[PDB]
Amino acid sequence: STIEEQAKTFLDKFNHEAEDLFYQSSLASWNYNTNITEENVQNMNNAGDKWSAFLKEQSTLAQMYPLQEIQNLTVKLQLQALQQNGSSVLSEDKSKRLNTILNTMSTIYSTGKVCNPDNPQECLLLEPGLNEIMANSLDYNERLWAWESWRSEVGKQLRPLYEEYVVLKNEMARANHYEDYGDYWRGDYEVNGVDGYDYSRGQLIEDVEHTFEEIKPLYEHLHAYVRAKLMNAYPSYISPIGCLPAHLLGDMWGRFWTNLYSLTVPFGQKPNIDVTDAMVDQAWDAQRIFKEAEKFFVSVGLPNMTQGFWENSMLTDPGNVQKAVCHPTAWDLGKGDFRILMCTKVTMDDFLTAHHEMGHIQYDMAYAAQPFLLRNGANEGFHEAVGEIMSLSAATPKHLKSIGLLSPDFQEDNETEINFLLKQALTIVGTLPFTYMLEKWRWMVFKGEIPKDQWMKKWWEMKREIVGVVEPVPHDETYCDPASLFHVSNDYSFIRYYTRTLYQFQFQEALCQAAKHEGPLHKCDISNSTEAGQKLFNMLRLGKSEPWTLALENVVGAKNMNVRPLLNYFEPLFTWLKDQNKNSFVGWSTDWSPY
Amino acid sequence: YNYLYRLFRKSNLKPFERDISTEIYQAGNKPCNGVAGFNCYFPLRSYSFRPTYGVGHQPYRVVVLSFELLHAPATVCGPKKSTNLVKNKCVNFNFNGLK
Ligand SMILES: *[C@@H]1O[C@H](CO)[C@@H](O)[C@H](O)[C@H]1NC(C)=O
Ligand SMILES: *[C@@H]1O[C@H](CO)[C@@H](O)[C@H](O)[C@H]1NC(C)=O
Ligand SMILES: *[C@@H]1O[C@H](CO)[C@@H](O)[C@H](O)[C@H]1NC(C)=O
Ligand SMILES: *[C@@H]1O[C@H](CO)[C@@H](O)[C@H](O)[C@H]1NC(C)=O
Ligand SMILES: *[C@@H]1O[C@H](CO)[C@@H](O)[C@H](O)[C@H]1NC(C)=O
Ligand SMILES: *[C@@H]1O[C@H](CO)[C@@H](O)[C@H](O)[C@H]1NC(C)=O
Repeated sequence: STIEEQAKTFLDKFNHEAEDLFYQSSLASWNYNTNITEENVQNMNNAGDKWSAFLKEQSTLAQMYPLQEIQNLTVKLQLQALQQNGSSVLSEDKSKRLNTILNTMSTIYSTGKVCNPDNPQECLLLEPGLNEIMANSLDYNERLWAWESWRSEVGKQLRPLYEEYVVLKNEMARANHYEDYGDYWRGDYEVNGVDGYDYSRGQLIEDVEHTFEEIKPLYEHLHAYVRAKLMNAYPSYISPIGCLPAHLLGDMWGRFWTNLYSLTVPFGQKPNIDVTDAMVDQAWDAQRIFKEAEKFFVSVGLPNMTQGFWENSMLTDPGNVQKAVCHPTAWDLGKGDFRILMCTKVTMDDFLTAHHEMGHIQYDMAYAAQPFLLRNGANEGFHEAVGEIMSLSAATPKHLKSIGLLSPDFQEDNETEINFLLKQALTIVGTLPFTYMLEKWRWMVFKGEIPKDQWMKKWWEMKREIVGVVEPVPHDETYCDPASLFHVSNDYSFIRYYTRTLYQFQFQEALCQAAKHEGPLHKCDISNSTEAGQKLFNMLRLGKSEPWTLALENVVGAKNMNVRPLLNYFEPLFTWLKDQNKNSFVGWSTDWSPY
Repeated sequence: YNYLYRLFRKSNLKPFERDISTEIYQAGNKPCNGVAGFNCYFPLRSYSFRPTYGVGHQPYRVVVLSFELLHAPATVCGPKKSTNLVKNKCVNFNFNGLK
C-alpha cells in the first residue's frame, strides 16, 4: 500500500527480468569472446541493445519512486543504483555526440599505428610492437623516438576530442546533480544514511593525500635506488639531483616499473623463484593448474568449483580455426553460471593469474544470494583486491613447497627475499604515485582548478613533484600527453588501482593475523586456515548490500583505508633501501638538470 | 519458457490450494483496469531454464506424496512379501491375515 512495498515488488520484477536478460547478454558476449565470428558479433550487439533499452525503461519506471520515504537500506541502495541517468539525462543529440566521441577515442586508441619516417611500406601497432620496444630495448634515442612520435601523433589527433569530452562529461555530471565528473567517479565510494560509517564524496581526496603522505618516503628511497641503477644503465644523461627521464620507465607511460627487474636487480647471480621448469618437467597441464587452485581454495575453506564451471570454461587456446580473445577475464554470467576466459600458458605468471581470476569467481560466487543489482563489490577496489590477495599467497615459497613446485631442500635466504620484494615494489609501489597524480589531475581538470591553456605545464610539474619523472622536451597545449593511456581515453576510473593496492595489504594483514602467522608478512600463507577463510567470506557474502566502510570494519576493524599494511609488508626492503642509500641522494629536485 | 511461477499475490496460499488466476496484480492505489502499466504487473513469471546453469538454478522435478486416512475403507496397501510355500511340516501360516 505504501511506496516502499511498491518499490519492493518493482525491484522483484526487475530482478527476475534482469537476471535473464543479463544472462542472455553475458552469454552472447561470451560467445563472441570465445568465438570471434560475425553472427556472434551481431548477437552480442542485439543482446546489448536489448539490455540497454531494458535498463533505460526500468530506470524510467524507477525514478517515479522518491528515496526520502524509504527506510530500508538495501531497497534504497538498489533504487539509487537503478535511478542513475548516466548519459540519458542530456538531449539526444548531445548524448549521441558523447557516444560518438567515446567510440572514436576507442577506434583511435585501438588502431593507432606509429612507425618510422621514410619507411612507410609497413608500420607497427601499439599493442604488438610498442609495448615490446618499450619493455625490451636498451637504446636511448630509439625509445625517445617511439615515445615522442606516439605522444605527438596521438596528442594532435586527440586534444580537441578531449577538449569536447571534458565539457560534455562536466555537463553530464552537473545535470546529474553532481559537482563535477570527478565527483561522479568519487560517488562510487559514497556512503549515506549509516551512522558512524558515513563516507562523503569529498573526503576521499584528502584521505588519498593522507595515505600518500606516508607512501612518499618509501617511494622516494625506491626512486633513488632506481635512479642509481639507471645511473648504471645510462651514465651521463641522468642527473644525481634531478628526476628520471620519461621514456626510461619500462612501459609506454610509466604505469608499471616491473620491466626494470633485469636492470635493477639486487643480486643478479642468485636465481629466481620461477617454477616453470618444474611444471614442464612434470607435465602440469592447465586443467590440473586450475585443480590446484581449487585445492588452494578448499584449503582456505571456500567452496569448490561448480560442475558447469568445468564444463563451460575454456581454459586452453582452442586452435587456429577458432579465434578467441586471449585477455584473462572472469565471467559471472548469472543464474549460478561462472566461467573463466583464459588462454593458459604453462608458466608461473599464468598460475598466479589463474588464482587471481578464481578469486574473482569466488567473489562473484559468494554474493549469489543477494539481489541482482547488489551483485557487485562494495566498492571498485574489493573485487580486484580479493584476487590479488590470492596472487600474493600463491606466490610464496611455502605454498610452492606445499604443492610440489619448489624443492624441500630450497634455501630461503634474505637475498631472494630482497629481490622478490623489490619485484613486488616495482610492480606495486611504482604505480601508486602515477595513479594518484593521474586521478588528481583528472579531478582538478573536471573541477576547473586547472585552466584550459595550462594543462601540460601543470601536469609535467606534478610529474616532477609527485612521480619524480622529468619530461625530455617541453610540450605545449597542442599535445595531449595524458590521453595516450588506455583508461583515460576510454572513460575508466583510475583510483580503483590505488584502493585495490591498499585493500590488498589490508586484507593480507587481516588474514595473516587471522591465520596466526608468526613471521614477517611477505612469508605468510593463508592455506590450511579455515578461520581466515570464514573471516574473509564474511565480507564476500555481503556484496554491495552493506557499505564498504562496514565491510572493511568486518575485515580489518577500521572503516577507513589504511597505509600501514603496505609499509609493514615492505619493511625489510625499506630497511635495506635505507642501508644502501647512504652514498646516493634520496629525493629529487624539480629542475630540468638531467634533460 | 513453458514453466511459470506466481511471483505476486495479495495474500498467502492456504495449504494444498491451487491458484490459476491471471488477474493483474494490484500494487498501487490506482486501479489496474487489466493493463500492466505502472504499478500493475502480470503475476506469473517464467522460469527460463538453460542447460548451463548451476546446481541452485537447474530445473528440479518435484513430486510430493501426501497420505490421507478417511472414514472410508483404506484400499491403498503396500506389497506384501510372500515366503515360498513349505508343506508336510508344522509351520506358522499367515494366509490373508488368518494366522
Ligand atoms: C565457432 O564458430 C564457428 C562458426 O560457425 C562454428 O563452426 C564453431 O562450431 C564454433 N565453435 C564452437 C566451439 O562452437
Ligand atoms: C529490507 O528488505 C529486505 C528484502 O529485500 C529484507 O530481507 C530486510 O529484512 C529489509 N530490512 C529492513 C530493515 O526492513
Ligand atoms: C534523470 O533525468 C530525468 C530527466 O531529466 C530527471 O527528471 C531525473 O530527476 C534524473 N534523475 C535523477 C536521480 O536526478
Ligand atoms: C565439492 O566438494 C564436495 C564436498 O567437499 C563434493 O561432494 C563435490 O563433489 C565437490 N565438487 C567438485 C566439482 O569437486
Ligand atoms: C643476510 O644475512 C646475513 C647474515 O647476517 C648478512 O651477512 C647479509 O648481509 C644479509 N644480506 C642482506 C641482503 O640483508
Ligand atoms: C594443506 O592441506 C593439504 C591437504 O591435506 C596438504 O596436502 C597440504 O600439505 C597442507 N598444507 C600445509 C602447509 O600444511
